[PDB]
Amino acid sequence: LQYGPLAFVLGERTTRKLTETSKVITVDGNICSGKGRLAREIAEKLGLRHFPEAGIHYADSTTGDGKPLDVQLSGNCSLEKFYDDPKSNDGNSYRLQSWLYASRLLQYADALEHLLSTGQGVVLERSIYSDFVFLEAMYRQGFIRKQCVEHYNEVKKVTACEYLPPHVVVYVDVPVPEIQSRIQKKGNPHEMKITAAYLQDIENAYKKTFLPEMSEKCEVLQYSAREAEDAEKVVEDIEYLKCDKGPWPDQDDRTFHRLRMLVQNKLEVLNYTTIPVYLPEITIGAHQSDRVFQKFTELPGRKYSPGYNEDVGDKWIWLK
Amino acid sequence: DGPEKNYEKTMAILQIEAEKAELRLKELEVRRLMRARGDGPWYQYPTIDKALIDHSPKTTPDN
Amino acid sequence: MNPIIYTTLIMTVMSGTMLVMISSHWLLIWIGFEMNLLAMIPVLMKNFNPRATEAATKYFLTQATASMMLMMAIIINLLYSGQWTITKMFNPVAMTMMTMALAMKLGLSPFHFWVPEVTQGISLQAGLLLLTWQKLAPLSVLCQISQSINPNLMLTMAMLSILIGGWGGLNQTQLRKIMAYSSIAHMGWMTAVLPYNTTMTILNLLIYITMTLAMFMLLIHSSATTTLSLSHTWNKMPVITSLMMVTLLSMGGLPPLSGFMPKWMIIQEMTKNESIIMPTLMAMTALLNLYFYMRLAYSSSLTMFPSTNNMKMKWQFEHTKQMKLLPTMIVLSTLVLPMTPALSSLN
Amino acid sequence: AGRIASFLKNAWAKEPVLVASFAIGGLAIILPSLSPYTNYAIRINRATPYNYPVPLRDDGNMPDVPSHPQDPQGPSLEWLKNL
Amino acid sequence: AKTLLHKYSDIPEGTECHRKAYASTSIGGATGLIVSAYSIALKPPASFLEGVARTGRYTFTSAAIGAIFGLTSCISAQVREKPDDPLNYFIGGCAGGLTLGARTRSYGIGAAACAYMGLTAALVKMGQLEGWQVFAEPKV
Amino acid sequence: PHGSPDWLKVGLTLGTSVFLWIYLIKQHKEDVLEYKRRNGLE
Amino acid sequence: MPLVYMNIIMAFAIALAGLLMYRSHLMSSLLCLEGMMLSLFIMSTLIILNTHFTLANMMPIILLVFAACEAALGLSLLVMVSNTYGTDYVQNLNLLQC
Amino acid sequence: TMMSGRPGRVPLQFLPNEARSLPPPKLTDPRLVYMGFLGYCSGLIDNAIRRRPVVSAGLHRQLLYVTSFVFFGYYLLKRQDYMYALRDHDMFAYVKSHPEDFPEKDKKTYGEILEEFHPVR
Ligand SMILES: CCCCCCCCCCCCCCCCC[C@@H](O)O[C@H](CO[C@H](O)CCCCCCCCCCCCCCC)COP(=O)(O)OCC[N+](C)(C)C
Ligand SMILES: CCCCCCCC/C=C\CCCCCCCC(=O)O[C@H](COC(=O)CCCCCCC/C=C/CCCCCCCC)COP(=O)(O)OCCN
Ligand SMILES: Nc1ncnc2c1ncn2[C@@H]1O[C@H](COP(=O)(O)OP(=O)(O)O)[C@@H](O)[C@H]1O
Repeated sequence: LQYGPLAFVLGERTTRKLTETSKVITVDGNICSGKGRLAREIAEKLGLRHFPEAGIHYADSTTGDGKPLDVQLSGNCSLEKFYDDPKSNDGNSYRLQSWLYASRLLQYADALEHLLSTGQGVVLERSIYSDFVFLEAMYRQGFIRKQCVEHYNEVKKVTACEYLPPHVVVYVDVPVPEIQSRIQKKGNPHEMKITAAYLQDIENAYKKTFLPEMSEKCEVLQYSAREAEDAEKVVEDIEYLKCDKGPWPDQDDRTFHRLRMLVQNKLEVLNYTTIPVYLPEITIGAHQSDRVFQKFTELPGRKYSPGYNEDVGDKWIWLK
Repeated sequence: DGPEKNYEKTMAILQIEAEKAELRLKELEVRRLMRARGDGPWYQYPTIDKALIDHSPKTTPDN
Repeated sequence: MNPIIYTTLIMTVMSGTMLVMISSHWLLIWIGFEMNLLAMIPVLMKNFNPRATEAATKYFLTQATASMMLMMAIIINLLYSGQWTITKMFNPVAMTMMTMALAMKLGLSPFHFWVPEVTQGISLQAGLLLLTWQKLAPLSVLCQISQSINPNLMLTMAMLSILIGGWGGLNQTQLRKIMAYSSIAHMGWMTAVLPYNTTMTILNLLIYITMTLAMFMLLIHSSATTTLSLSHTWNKMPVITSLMMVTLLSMGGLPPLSGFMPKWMIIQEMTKNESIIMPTLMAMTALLNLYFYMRLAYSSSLTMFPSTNNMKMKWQFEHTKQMKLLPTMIVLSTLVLPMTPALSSLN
Repeated sequence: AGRIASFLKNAWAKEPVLVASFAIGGLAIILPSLSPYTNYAIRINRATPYNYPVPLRDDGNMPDVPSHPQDPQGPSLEWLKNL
Repeated sequence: AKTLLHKYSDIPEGTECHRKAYASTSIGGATGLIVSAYSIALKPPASFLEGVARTGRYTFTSAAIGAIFGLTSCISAQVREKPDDPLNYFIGGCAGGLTLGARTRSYGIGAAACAYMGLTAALVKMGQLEGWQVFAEPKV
Repeated sequence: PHGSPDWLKVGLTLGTSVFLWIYLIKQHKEDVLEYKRRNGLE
Repeated sequence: MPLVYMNIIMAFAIALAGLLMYRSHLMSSLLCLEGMMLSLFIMSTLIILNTHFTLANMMPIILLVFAACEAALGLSLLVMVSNTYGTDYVQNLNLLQC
Repeated sequence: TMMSGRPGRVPLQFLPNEARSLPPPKLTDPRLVYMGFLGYCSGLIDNAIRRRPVVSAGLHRQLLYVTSFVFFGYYLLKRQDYMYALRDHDMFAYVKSHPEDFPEKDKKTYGEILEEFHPVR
């Protein structure tokens, strides 16, 4: 019995499962920061569930086998090519940005579904909120055009007007020279090509816009590089603050039921990520779409429904 | 087969179609007359049932 | 809203329609219309937004005016003959006013202006319910008094409705407005045969309801509202586009598909009453409906429009909710021509 | 049994008005079907003459219909007088 | 109502040209008034004066078309000495279309109106001769 | 998802189909017997 | 048909024309609807009382009840419109168009 | 035709008692086979929409579709045949009861009938 209006009618009330410990938390930081390490510690200490940052092949992990598919069949973009050629002629920058934003939207929907179904809270890296800072960095550096940010804004507003912002925002602050040194120490051959201006734009786009917007409606915990190492103080700060300004207290059983119906059925979640606006960076010709879709169908467990694949090994096909 | 098969099959088919045509004409005429007059089972629009009338003294002699 | 409240409101709408259909008193019929209107409004406003509110208020104003006109007609009929039973109207003015009231309720032209806007403002689910279920009470009332309706008024209103639907469907791009104009044209077709044979009216109503239910369920399945959103569908579920194109061809009156059964039959009936010019005019007018259906089919299935990159992610997820009776609706709206004589069941 | 009594005791505190209203409503719903006087009320309503009693035409086969109001035949209102 | 149609139909086709012209002018004026009222209701241009100008021009155009059609048809019927001939109605319809084009001042509308109005008038005359029914009564 | 053949639904569907077919056969037999009785054929 | 019935139907027609004129102020439209309803109530009451149709005396009351309910419904919608626009002018409802 | 007001009609009976006086349709009726075909088409379309192996996804579901369609088709055919029998019975009874309106045509032979001949040249 999957969740539905009937289950809500009989027994399924999601306001009972919330026990003041849910507290959906997003840990946001600058490129190559210690936030990932910090997020893991918070989830371990508070008993929540940690969601690793959504990448190019995040959606491939949740459908069928967790093994990622080919780059052509999932994303059609690469981060290394963006680092090597930020001003690539074939519009790789926007395609990467949109695929990452939609992956983050899917991850947020999955996290909300888990929270509402189980009651155990979640910890996230950069969410759909704060993802616009990378777009601003790309635009100011000149990587993408203005129509690009207009389309991104349209998609973002349409998709995000239906989700609850996170309870707590945790920000790790690292100065630009320090993270440049960290990048040099990292050793990834593509990452030292990141210009200092790009990181400065990311940081000041974080500080000037995202932080006040989260502050006016949520709780903000700005942490420096040193003081973020001690997770005990972070957890104590998380417990001490009380959430009374966001929409979460105003939600009831009916609104929670509507949100739980929305977060599952991922097609509606991703419905507006493919609005019919034809930018050259994201649009695909008919022949290319046909060929790629045909190649996708030939994958082992993708021709039919999940339970109706003979080659994978599903049996009793003629009676399901 | 022989020609008699087709001959008699055609004769039977012709009889069937001629009967059907005559029946269709008769049906059209019957429908027209029945709607014009209203004395047949078809086109009998409902009227007020007379079993609803109360036949009792009505506190006034002149009904 | 709460699922229990939504179910209760739907039951109340159906109960109002049933009360209209099963009652023999004018006052009870008016009560059924009022109950239907009262419970139908929140269904339009299930997804709260300014467009839904404006559509709901337009619908309320139109329905309230129609109900008041209907009550005035009932009052005049009672005045000139002390009868409450729904039968011969016994008065020309009362019949004319009741015909206008039922035209307002149905959406026949020139009272058709509210249908496209109400359909556009409200959601697909609300629109589907409004387009098919609402027609049952006014059509039943019109069938019950078909022996008194003036042929001139009904025939001219039906002709105007067909013309207006055909002309207005050409311009629209949003699918909901196309469906509204399609409904207007189909009702113009269906009410033209009321004075002659109500069985043809019921048969056309059933066929139209099946076709529009199938098309709305297909539109809900592939969540598309504008034409381009529908053009994007072929990249994910080509079967849906193919079935939608077949249903669109059926809805245009193309034989041997099911949508040809009503028109043909209707024409036959009007030929029995020596009415020749009008069926020809309505056929040449339905050619316009066929044209914009064909344009939609060209946009949707017969050609492959450019896609979008993010659509790749939609390839990995399946439709979680499946609506039952969609295959049955498609089959009934496409391949039931050979069983045409079953209309003798007085359906 | 114990839970119902505990709930009634809880409701009788901090909410007496609702308990009294529900008790009175339930009593008003239930009692008339048990009272033996309701048939008496129906009979009293039936016995009130609002319209003129139109006499029947005699045909010689009406022994139960009195020929005069004083005659013993016909319904009697002694039960009402005794009430 | 139907009184104007009765006035037009009572006159014999081959006589009383002026009365036929007056009846056709009345019918055209009524149609022009109706279409002007609909245009005013659906599209209020700017004010009262523009509205009265628009209704006046529409009514005058329709009345002129009707008067020309009636006059030309009756004159052709008398001159040809052959009544009940749809050719006279065709000439009347084309003349009415020609005046419509002159009023709109473009040759394309004039020619199209001549063709599609002569055809309609001829069809109306044929229906009147053969008793074609537009709104047929429910026989069966 | 990870779904086995739901034997309850399969059993219900088979039972419904078999019951409907048996009922149809019995109804047809009774109808033909009643028609032959009424028309006095057998 | 006496002059009282003629005057009542004239009042109903005048109220209908006022409803269909639509200058502004949707509240005026609701007022016109309820004037039409009041005319209906008066006419029905006169007709029913004149002919001594006793069992039909129920009809006006019932009518009134239902109509009043509709009025309430209408008012609710009006309120929402204002809450979206700040005022109840009719010309503000132009988002949806043919 | 408007047999709705036909006297002695039960308001909500699918099949009146007198309809038992007619031969029931054979189980191998072509129309019943067509209803079975419609059911099979519905089953195939249901398999196609759900993204399942179209021919052999659910055999029980396809069987149920076919059986339901055949059931409804059988009963619908019975009702249709009864209604047509009623129409013919009313037609014949009315034509018998009104001999004046349906006079016997004076039978004529082609020998004594003059039909105009239009040559084709
Ligand atoms: C696509 C075509 C439409 C299909 C519609 C859906 C099919 C499924 C419906 C399931 C059965 C319908 C009715 C259920 C049976 C019990 C109800 C029964 O008692 O009703 C009787 C009546 O039965 C129904 O009317 C017949 C229903 C059959 C509809 C199918 C006819 C479609 C003809 C063309 C398509 C051929 C069939 C295609 C496959 C279904 C009573 O008639 P009556 O109260 O005395 O007269 C009322 C009508 N009046 C007022 C006008 C006189
Ligand atoms: C079947 C009979 C029904 C008809 C009779 C009654 C008609 C009119 C009375 C009812 C009117 C409407 C009642 C609405 C009920 C709302 C319940 C509610 O939500 O109130 C709860 C509180 O109410 C409750 O506690 C639950 C119900 C209370 C008791 C209900 C009835 C208990 C049992 C009644 C029968 C008693 C046993 C019979 C004894 C017979 C004598 C020996 C919330 O309290 P608030 O006022 O909102 O908070 C303000 C303070 N911050
Ligand atoms: N919208 C985006 N555009 C470009 N790159 C992105 C985007 N989102 C995430 N990334 C990439 O994801 C990588 C991991 O982010 P980061 O947290 O800084 O490193 P780490 O996971 O080691 O802590 C980074 O190299 C970053 O560039």
